[PDB]
Amino acid sequence: SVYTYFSAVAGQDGEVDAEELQRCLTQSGINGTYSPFSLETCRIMIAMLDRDHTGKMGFNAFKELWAALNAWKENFMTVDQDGSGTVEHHELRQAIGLMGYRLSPQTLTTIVKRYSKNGRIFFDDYVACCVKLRALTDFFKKRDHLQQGSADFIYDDFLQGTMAI
Amino acid sequence: SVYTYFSAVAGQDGEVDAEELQRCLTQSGINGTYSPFSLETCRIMIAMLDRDHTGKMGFNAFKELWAALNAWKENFMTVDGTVEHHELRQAIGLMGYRLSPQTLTTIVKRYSKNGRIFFDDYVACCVKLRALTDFFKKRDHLQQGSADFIYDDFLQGTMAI
Repeated sequence: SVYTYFSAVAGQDGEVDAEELQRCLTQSGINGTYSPFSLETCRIMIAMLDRDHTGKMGFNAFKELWAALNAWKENFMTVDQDGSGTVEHHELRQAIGLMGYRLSPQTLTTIVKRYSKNGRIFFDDYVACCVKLRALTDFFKKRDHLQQGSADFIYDDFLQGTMAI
Repeated sequence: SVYTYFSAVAGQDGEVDAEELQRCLTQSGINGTYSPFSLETCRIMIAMLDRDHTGKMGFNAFKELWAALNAWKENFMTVDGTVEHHELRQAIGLMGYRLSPQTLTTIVKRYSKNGRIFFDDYVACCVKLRALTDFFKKRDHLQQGSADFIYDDFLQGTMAI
């Protein structure tokens, strides 16, 4: 019943903005026993799939988001050794590697320190991390024309993309 | 009594993490009638002044933040709980940012709700614009308005902010 939750909050244009996406996801109960999603997290979700640069999301893109969310949640449940509903530093760093990222120790530490609350990473931040990593990497890859692991950005292009995400 | 609010929530290390900063600012009343700052906004505030990379902020940095916050708040209260699309663009330009029409629209579209911008979002925008520009400026050695980023460095800076 993915469509039921989506259509219940979509605007007359048949799309959801971040606030409506938050409402849709919350009503769907996809987070299960974990924390519900925050508006910021949903804003990053919109950015991740915002190919039209509109701040909105149609159902086809939502379907893609839904499947990705299903996947990241499973990964969370997998690395969440204990039940708790929150993961420890080591488990987050592990999850990131599990998703295919090869980040330096310093970078992983930066990510951990931004989200850590009493040494734990809550579900909303875990997902925000997954979505933001993907969106920033997609954005970066498009400017890495020679496929070298480097990119040269013009200020206005850099600011547009990073402010959006 | 800025220090009073700060020290009331600061940790054993004399610094505040994002959650403590959120509490500090709320208890300080800087928010007034407007809606309190979100955890995300406070996280960007820390990132903006996180020179030693710890995800925490000491009082000296907080003093700088407090001054900036008060200034952006005045603009919000005197450049008009929300503002409109036309006014946000205005504020961005006034802060010295000369961006393209598309870039300004993209920024406005991320926060816009029913055509309005809430106080928390207005400030988040101000803080993020400053953090990102500082980060970018540091890689623009020739000051050409362009900057190289090695993937890992790019991710570290943008995930922190």
